[PDB]
Amino acid sequence: WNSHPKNYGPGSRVCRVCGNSHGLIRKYGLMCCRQCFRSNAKDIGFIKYR
Amino acid sequence: TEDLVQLFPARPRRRFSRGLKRKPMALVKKLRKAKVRTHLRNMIIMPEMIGVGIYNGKCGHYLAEFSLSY
Amino acid sequence: MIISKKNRNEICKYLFQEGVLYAKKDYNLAKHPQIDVPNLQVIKLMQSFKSKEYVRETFSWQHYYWYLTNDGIEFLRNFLNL
Amino acid sequence: QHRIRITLSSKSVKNLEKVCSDLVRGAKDKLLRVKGPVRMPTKVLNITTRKSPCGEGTNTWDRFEMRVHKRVIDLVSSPDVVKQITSITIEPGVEVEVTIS
Amino acid sequence: QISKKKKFVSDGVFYAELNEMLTRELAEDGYSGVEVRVTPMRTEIIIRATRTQNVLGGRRIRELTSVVQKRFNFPENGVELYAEKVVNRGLCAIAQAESLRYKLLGGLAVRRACYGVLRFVMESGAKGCEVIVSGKLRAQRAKSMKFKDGYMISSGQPVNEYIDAAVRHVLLRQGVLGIKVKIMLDWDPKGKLGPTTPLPDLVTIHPP
Amino acid sequence: GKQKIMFALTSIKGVGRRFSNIVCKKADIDMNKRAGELSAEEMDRLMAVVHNPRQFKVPDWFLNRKKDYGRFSQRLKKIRNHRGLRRVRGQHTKTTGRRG
RNA sequence: GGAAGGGCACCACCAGGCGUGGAGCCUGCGUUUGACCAACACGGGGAAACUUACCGGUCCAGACAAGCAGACUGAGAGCUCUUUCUAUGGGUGGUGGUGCAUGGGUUCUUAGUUGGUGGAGCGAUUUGUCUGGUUAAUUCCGUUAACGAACGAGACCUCAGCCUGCUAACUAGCUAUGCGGAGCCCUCCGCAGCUAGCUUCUUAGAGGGACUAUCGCCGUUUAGGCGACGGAAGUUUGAGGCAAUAACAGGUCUGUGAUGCCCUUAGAUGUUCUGGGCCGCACGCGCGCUACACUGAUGUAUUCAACGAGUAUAUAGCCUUGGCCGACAGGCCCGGGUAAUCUUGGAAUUUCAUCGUGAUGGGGAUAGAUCAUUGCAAUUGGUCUUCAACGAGGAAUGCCUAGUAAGCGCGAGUCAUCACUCGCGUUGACUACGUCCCUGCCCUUUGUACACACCG
Ligand SMILES: [K+]
Ligand SMILES: [K+]
Ligand SMILES: [K+]
Ligand SMILES: [K+]
Ligand SMILES: [K+]
Ligand SMILES: [K+]
Ligand SMILES: [K+]
Ligand SMILES: [K+]
Ligand SMILES: [K+]
Ligand SMILES: [K+]
Ligand SMILES: [Mg+2]
Ligand SMILES: [Mg+2]
Ligand SMILES: [Mg+2]
Ligand SMILES: [Mg+2]
Ligand SMILES: [Mg+2]
Ligand SMILES: [Mg+2]
Ligand SMILES: [Mg+2]
Ligand SMILES: [Mg+2]
Ligand SMILES: [Mg+2]
Ligand SMILES: [Mg+2]
Ligand SMILES: [Mg+2]
Ligand SMILES: [Mg+2]
Ligand SMILES: [Mg+2]
Ligand SMILES: [Mg+2]
Ligand SMILES: [Mg+2]
Ligand SMILES: [Mg+2]
Ligand SMILES: [Mg+2]
Ligand SMILES: [Mg+2]
Ligand SMILES: [Mg+2]
Ligand SMILES: [Mg+2]
Ligand SMILES: [Mg+2]
Ligand SMILES: [Mg+2]
Ligand SMILES: [Mg+2]
Ligand SMILES: [Mg+2]
Ligand SMILES: [Mg+2]
Ligand SMILES: [Mg+2]
Ligand SMILES: [Mg+2]
Ligand SMILES: [Mg+2]
Ligand SMILES: [Zn+2]
Repeated sequence: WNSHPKNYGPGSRVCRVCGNSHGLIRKYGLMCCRQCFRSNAKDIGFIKYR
Repeated sequence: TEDLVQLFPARPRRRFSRGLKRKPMALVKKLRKAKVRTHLRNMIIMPEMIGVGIYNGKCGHYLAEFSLSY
Repeated sequence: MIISKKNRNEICKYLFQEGVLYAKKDYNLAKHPQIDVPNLQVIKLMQSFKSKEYVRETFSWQHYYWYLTNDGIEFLRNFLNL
Repeated sequence: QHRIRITLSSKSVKNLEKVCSDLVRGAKDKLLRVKGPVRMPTKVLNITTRKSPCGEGTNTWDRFEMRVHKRVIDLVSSPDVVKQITSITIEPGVEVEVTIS
Repeated sequence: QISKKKKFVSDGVFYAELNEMLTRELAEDGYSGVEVRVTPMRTEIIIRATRTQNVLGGRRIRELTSVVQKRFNFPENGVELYAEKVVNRGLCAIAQAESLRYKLLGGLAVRRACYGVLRFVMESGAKGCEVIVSGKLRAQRAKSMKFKDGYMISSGQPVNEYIDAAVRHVLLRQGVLGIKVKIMLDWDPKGKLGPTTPLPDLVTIHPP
Repeated sequence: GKQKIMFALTSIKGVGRRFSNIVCKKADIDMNKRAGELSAEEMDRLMAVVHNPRQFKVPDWFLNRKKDYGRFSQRLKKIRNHRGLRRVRGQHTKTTGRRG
């Protein structure tokens, strides 16, 4: 059971909101996929300026 | 087993210096007791067993040479 | 799913004394975020009480949350025979 | 005695400016020398992401951008009067930190 | 210790998590946002609801106060959580969003439900309103149907503070219906109604 | 013939720019003259330097044929090796390989 | 519409700048799949393990609710051993199908769209929404069976461009002095002066500055346009964000504990691991990297940026300073920074020379030998040797008008290790400032046997 080392890689990190193993943004420790992160950009505080 | 890895190429030197897992000594014990059906191919060949068969995924070097799948 | 008596006792004590439940969907994490119980056991036990109307659920961002009712506390008293 | 440094961190310019002026004037009430206010260089967090959930369509990227504003105040006074001055109310979005300087 | 950037991101994602958790529990009461403040030794998190007499039930509020204390590893006796009443139910976009969701789920015709919501928002005093329902209403083919009136701006910076918008995905018997509600707010200089600033196209004149 | 000894010995196999440099300067040989000027009294010195690298203090890593399968110095098909049989480098050959 | 007029556009042309298609390279499409101007370095899709949806054993994650030390295998995984799970009723998971059941585009970057009352018509519908002159604009002036209004545009917001004005700076600087360094003074480098003084230089805030005002001409004496001085700026100054109605059976069910139906629901289409595969190659195409050299390679020696990012302290996971060792790749010690403090002291180009027009020192494809780093397990990086095609590229073809194109690097995303996309800066021009010839877009008139609307 889970014998393979999951110390890194997409097998250990999932989107905090949805849970995808792809499109994971990690800058500033966001830990979420691009779709979910773009959905809640206003909620986080990410607002367009230019 | 120090002189052999000393004149072995760089990759065997580093890999053997980096340590070994349990399945390696399980394999060598099985081989010496039997004196070949495992899928593992990441054992750098030492002169111990000079004297085959690996699952290809469909049916001074590693065993990752004869594991041809297609 | 098979559950030991002591583990179910510990889950019940946690549910009673601190009547708020949260969990993370990671059975590889062999310790529940507060109590040493593995996550799978408590999650499956709670899913067992789910159909029993004793607790109500809320799932947000891969996180289980469970909220208590009068039936839950009375079930805890009945099981513990307090 | 025992100079005290207060740091004011926020994302909104108006709240930080008004609270900084308020705190500096409150310090001036007690007849206290204040070196500042010092407007710390604003730090910008920039992120770019693809709008399309699936890569179909022409690639259009949105550019979220956040600003972090900061001010710093040094007051040559006992810490107790600094706590007394900062004990007054606050507005949302501004974080206050105090350190021995 | 933790750097400022990571902390700011953590509070942002934490507020988003709090919003998502609370919006999926107060469906029977109309969760309408949250205000979070950090006073010395206290972290206040006040929930908003159109119906507040049912949020209190006040033991359940204390359980939801312990929720953030123990789920997010917050310190005890440093976090407070209460409930509050909406200043204007109609003027709140999400309030009418889940109000329309409840109305259509109960058994009312969708058309009549949006006419009722549309009358209610003008009862509140909105400059203009717009309700868009997209999906399959009766037929297999999906359609988009709109009811709009009043002032309805569509572009520019004023779109993100002079309007209040809400979008919901109501799970119906035959599928999922997408609802959107947009409300224009007038200029209230005090700021209790909508924005505290006038529109660029709105200019007032003092008589000579 | 006419090329400078700096790169005149590039032509002979086993020697490139680096070994040519290592030999034209370890025998204390002039460098700003062409090979046509070079005569027999220094050709023997050049061949002595080239043929005896290790004895001439060549840095041990400089030798190209290093530690044969067992001496530092200047079959794959038969043993059934993936390197001898085969691209061995493991390349995305979906597009390339159009030379025949 | 291969009809007549008016207007606009480097995803159109004229006049050019670079290029692609020709060579090698790597990457996608035509051993999981989606996608056919608007697919083809796209799914942030640079897959060693998972990601994984393609191809051995394994648990039930079947909840709720009639009945009780031996051998094999990769793996004492499972089977011998231990021990007190069922027959349904049904639920969860499904990256399984359905994007034609649904919910949540570079049509159109153009200026367009629609009510209320009124007028005309039996009616579909029409006027308002326009002769004309302007504008980037349905922008405005006017004309007027229309009047008065809603969107879009404009207005708005962000950044840059100017301020010897203000606010104020020991986590930023400027100057003088004092001390020490060298050739009293003078040239000169470093260190203090808890105020030597200041914010001119950097930071960040409130503000100001430009509004076409003046000059001339043109136009109607409007709307406005052209050329002038001034000014930092006379293009709304530049560049962006937002951006109306109506649709596509455009894309996505493989992002979503968004979801309806069909299908699996236990020799499971999920789940856990092992291994492989997506990386195939005789072949066609698509986006970029490296060149064809002497305006250059190579070797010395001057040296000028911005953006951002950077720790759990476990000895120590991040940025790394410094010392030591090592040709290089790499290793040990002193440590700093949870940050304007520490990293951060931050290339083409430019004097000098060997080449010498030769597929040559341009080029380095491809190979072998070798060391070490990353990773649990081999990817990359060091040294030498090997030195392929390639001597400006047919039909076609794409981008661009000013600090722009073009050339050179830097940072971030990707990341246990490995760089295409998003920004940053450096050097820095030719032509054009016109047009609808082609490719389109918009409006008016007109013709129509089309209305799935000329691919009719
Ligand atoms: K994703
Ligand atoms: K081929
Ligand atoms: K070409
Ligand atoms: K592409
Ligand atoms: K759709
Ligand atoms: K009408
Ligand atoms: K001096
Ligand atoms: K979707
Ligand atoms: K589905
Ligand atoms: K070569
Ligand atoms: Mg407007
Ligand atoms: Mg606009
Ligand atoms: Mg050679
Ligand atoms: Mg073009
Ligand atoms: Mg253009
Ligand atoms: Mg041309
Ligand atoms: Mg070219
Ligand atoms: Mg090609
Ligand atoms: Mg070709
Ligand atoms: Mg592919
Ligand atoms: Mg790889
Ligand atoms: Mg696998
Ligand atoms: Mg994968
Ligand atoms: Mg288009
Ligand atoms: Mg449009
Ligand atoms: Mg009428
Ligand atoms: Mg200044
Ligand atoms: Mg101005
Ligand atoms: Mg379709
Ligand atoms: Mg899912
Ligand atoms: Mg599966
Ligand atoms: Mg390949
Ligand atoms: Mg591209
Ligand atoms: Mg040079
Ligand atoms: Mg510089
Ligand atoms: Mg060459
Ligand atoms: Mg070459
Ligand atoms: Mg990529
Ligand atoms: Zn997600």
